[PDB]
Amino acid sequence: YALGSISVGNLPEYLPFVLQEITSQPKRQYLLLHSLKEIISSASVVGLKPYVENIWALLLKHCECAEEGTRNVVAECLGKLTLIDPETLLPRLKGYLISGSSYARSSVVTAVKFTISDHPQPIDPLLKNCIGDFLKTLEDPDLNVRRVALVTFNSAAHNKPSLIRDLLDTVLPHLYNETKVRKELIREVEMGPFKHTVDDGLDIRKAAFECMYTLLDSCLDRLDIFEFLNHVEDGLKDHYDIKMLTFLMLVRLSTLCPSAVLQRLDRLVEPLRATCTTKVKANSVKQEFEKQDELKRSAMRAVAALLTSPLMSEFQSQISSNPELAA
Amino acid sequence: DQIWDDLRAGIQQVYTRQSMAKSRYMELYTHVYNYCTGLELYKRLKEFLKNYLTNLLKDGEDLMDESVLKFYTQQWEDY
Repeated sequence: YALGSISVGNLPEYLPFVLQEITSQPKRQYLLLHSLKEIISSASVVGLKPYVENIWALLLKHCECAEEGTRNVVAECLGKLTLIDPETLLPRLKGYLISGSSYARSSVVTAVKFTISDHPQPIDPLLKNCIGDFLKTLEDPDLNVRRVALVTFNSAAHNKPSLIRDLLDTVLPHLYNETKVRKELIREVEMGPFKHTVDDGLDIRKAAFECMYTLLDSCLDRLDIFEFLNHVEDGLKDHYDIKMLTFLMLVRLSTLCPSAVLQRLDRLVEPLRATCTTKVKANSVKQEFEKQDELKRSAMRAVAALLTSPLMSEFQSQISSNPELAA
Repeated sequence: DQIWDDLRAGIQQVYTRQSMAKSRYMELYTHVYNYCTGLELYKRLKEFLKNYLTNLLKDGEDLMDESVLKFYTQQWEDY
């Protein structure tokens, strides 16, 4: 931080030194890059005008790196630098999306993610016009590209939802498709009675669910309800984290459009009842017992919130002692 | 101690992410049953585990935040 702050003082004497030092040593650039992050956020733009092409070239050259942290650092640096002279950089960024590689596309989409800010900015119309093709025609080909696009969409919705206000319907089909589970991306290794399943696509599903939840702020008046709750109904039977997220979604939906929820309560709760009627696997560690216990408590809380008669009276000898712990 | 070499590499096989058939699991169980039917084995296993953790730490000492959380997560899951 001290080096980055000092570099602002005499840009002509400090900026080139760090620029060449970054390429000189490979085991230290990871720190030096961070210092550069301060310059663009601390140096005068008018004084920074001359030293832009060199920084852009260095960032593009270092964009494709094996280290993930270095990739993140260069992406953040590019995003911060994109703030200045947008009229000169935005067309170039648009061009890179026509023939760029997967890593380059991921880096460029991550760079523009940080450009969004809660307060008004002069890049409002420019970003609004540019984000169209970024969000629409960049979720088909790749998996990492899909994940980064979903993350950027969620970040935009959380901070500034006006940009995705006129194109929400244009992207709804892709978001809905991304929620479906794929059994080609689920690997399993078995070496005895125990079993463990590893999923390479669970990250995208979590991002899609988070985006759907955050979309409830000021967009329910536009998106339809019937086409929206079908995917949630399908996703009730999903991973534990997604299960809790969906339960919390249902709890929040109790006070919003209760008529739609009541019109399908039966099928909403049927998977929930099936899950609650589950039993812990015999000869299992206490971790699984606790995990299933929290899942059951969350399910009970969800049904209690929704209630505020499809065989709702199912209080057996043991379960009867659970509700007093929830309320 | 006589068959200390036997099953030795096996201790690593569970740690390495490689598919192993149930026949090998049965064979290892049979060897363990035969050996059991002797506290030095416990100490040897503890020392081997400590050495493995030390070796893992040796590599996991040059990573900063936002780049070591995932590595720690996968290592904990594997362990």
